[PDB]
Amino acid sequence: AKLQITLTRSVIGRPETQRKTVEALGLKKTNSSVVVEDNPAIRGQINKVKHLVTVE
Amino acid sequence: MKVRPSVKPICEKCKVIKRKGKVMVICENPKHKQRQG
Amino acid sequence: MLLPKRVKYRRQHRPKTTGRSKGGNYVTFGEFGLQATTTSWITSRQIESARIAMTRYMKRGGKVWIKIFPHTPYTKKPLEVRMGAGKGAVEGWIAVVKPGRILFEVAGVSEEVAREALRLASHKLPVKTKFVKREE
Amino acid sequence: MFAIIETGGKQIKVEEGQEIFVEKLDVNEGDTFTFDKVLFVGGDSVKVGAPTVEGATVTATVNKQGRGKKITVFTYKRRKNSKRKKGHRQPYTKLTIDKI
Amino acid sequence: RQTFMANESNIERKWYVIDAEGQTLGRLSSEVASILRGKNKVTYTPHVDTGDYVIVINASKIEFTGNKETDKVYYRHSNHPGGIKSITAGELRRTNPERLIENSIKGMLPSTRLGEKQGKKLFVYGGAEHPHAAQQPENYELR
Amino acid sequence: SSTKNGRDSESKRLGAKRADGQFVTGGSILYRQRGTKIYPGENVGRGGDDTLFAKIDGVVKFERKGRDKKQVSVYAVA
Amino acid sequence: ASLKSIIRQGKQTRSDLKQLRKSGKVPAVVYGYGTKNVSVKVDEVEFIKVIREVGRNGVIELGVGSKTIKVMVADYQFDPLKNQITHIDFLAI
RNA sequence: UAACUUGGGAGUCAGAACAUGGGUGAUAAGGUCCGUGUUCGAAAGGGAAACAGCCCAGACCACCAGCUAAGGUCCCAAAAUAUAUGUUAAGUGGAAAAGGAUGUGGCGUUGCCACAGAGUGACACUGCGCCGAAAAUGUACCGGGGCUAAACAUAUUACCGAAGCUGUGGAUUGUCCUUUG
Repeated sequence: AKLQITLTRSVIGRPETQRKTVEALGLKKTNSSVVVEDNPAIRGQINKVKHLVTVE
Repeated sequence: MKVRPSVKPICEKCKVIKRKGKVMVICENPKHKQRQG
Repeated sequence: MLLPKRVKYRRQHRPKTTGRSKGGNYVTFGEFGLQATTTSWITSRQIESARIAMTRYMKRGGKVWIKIFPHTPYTKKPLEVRMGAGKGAVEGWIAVVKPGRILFEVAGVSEEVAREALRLASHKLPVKTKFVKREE
Repeated sequence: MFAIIETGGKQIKVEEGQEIFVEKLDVNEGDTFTFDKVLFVGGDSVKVGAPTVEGATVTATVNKQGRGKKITVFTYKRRKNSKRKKGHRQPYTKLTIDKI
Repeated sequence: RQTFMANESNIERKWYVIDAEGQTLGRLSSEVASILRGKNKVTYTPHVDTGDYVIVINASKIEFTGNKETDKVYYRHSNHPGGIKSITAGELRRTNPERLIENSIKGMLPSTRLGEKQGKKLFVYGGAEHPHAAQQPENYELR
Repeated sequence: SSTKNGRDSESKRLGAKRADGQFVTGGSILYRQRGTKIYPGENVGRGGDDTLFAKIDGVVKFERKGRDKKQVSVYAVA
Repeated sequence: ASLKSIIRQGKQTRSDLKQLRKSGKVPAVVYGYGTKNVSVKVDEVEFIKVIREVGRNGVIELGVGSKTIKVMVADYQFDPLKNQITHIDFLAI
């Protein structure tokens, strides 16, 4: 409820390992946003796909 | 007049100069004249 | 002609050739040394050619120390052959020189004549060199 | 005297007694409509600002609700047996600006 | 729909004159190509030529930067085996001054049927006078 | 210009078959090896092929047997 | 001549060490008696000058933590390709 | 948001380039054989002048609406002849090495305070350039015109730019029956 993650870059040309991390956050389409509460588990996920998403 | 890509002085009298963007070596002895190095 | 008297396997994989040197980065035996700033293979025939051209300038002055040795052998297939049908045959012995390893060492001479001796030895090798001394 | 109104995602410059075609509207044929968002009023009148000027609404009467001419959407890939043909008729609404 | 297009009826072309005394070749030819094309006004209408007539006086005294008077060579062939001619830039300014300027401008226009009618609105003269005094060309400052 | 090499044998899948802290049955195989890389701890036997199997149920744990050696044990649940 | 030194806190990233070796400074560590491995910084050209005076086996009046400590140079790393040092150790006496 | 089990019907067994870890070859090949990713295959659209495999991005249909990505903003050709501060004279950019040299900047070392008066010698360490540099129809390794900044570094502000995304209508399937919707 305090973190909002939006998808900037596309998943084409990315390893399949990084495609499962975006699907585990709820980002289907490009420029889509979600609201999640911060925690050690959710913070390490956006740290894996840092170059594909931005956090406000 | 020698035309070699490695122009160097041979004795103490010779001198190295630059003419029209090219390394020249003019010396008192006409033997030690080199160009284009 | 430097070559080991015996080896376990005549045919070996070629060295890595990429990276940086492990040891031999300082001058321990002599006084004036010769560093390397480029990576390449030093054939044993290129060593005897540089050693003769170096010790000749110093008729009987001092001693020279060869710091490398051609342990690794390389192979080459005969002329006019297609690919496959096995491996080649030993043709020489090489070493691996990386930026920082001392190649030759000279002692027993002066500083002004050590530069001329190590200069004629550097034109025989396929790498770029730098005149170095012992560290403080 | 003209005005710039935003009606169907686009912007149109209107004039008194003019036939314009816009996107489909929920109003019936013969009734009236009123555009609330006006972006610019000029021409003969005094110049006004933006994004939306105070009041200055436009009223217009509905004329007809029909469909445009039919098109044929055909695409294909060569050497690959995959073709598809579609059809389309886009609906529209005609209005007449009676008062600016 | 709601966009204005200019046809043959509502087009007004003006005559301008440019002075080439103390200007660079390439820096001057680019701005003249804009006047000939018609991109200076709000009624562009790409499929119709709306440009203006322009006149360039003092075709001589065209300045070069660097060693361009000698190291710039103009090549041309003649559809004959081995036939190829070459003229340096410094020599072209001495013999045919207008050709040096007229070809640098025509190389910036599009090569079409309409891009050929626009290049015919240029008149370059080496002297300081122009014969077209019947019209009223107004001077123009390059920006 | 023929050669004399080119022959090899089939790979024998060795190594660990159960992880650490996993629940096993009373006849499961814990390790295939050639020799004794891991010694049989308590509640773990040793086969005729130096295979390590478990005798009872419970969690499997790898331990250390002195210096530069190790063993594997099985403890009952609860 | 005395080693005028400053301190650096936290964990210095890899980029800042490269930026430290370019501005003319050298990292060092004092791990003597009671100093508790205090990480310290020092100038490059002022270190070569002082060791020429006293010698390789001489004491140094180093100022760390805004106080004087008598330390010597135990060992240092040297990059032979760029004829300059990269690290200094200080064993307090 | 998928996995496993049972049954019905299949196709495939000639793969390619690119990045990377390695054998073989000659630290040759758009070579050949393996490991790990991506795209093509079966993928339209924008960029690289043209160019299945490279960079950006996955087309349900319609619109004379808006915002961005990679790449770009003197003219061809949509958008800065934008701002501050330096470097480079070769048309370098917009083809090549060992080696040679008073080309020109930046930061240092150090002995005579003369060399022929305020300047003067010798090295270390780096930025950008010069020589080495010769092929066959026609300029011909900038896409063209042309350019000493419209070149290269560095630090900030605008804008252009795709079938990506948003805006406004419409056709289907599926799923919640918050609204026979």
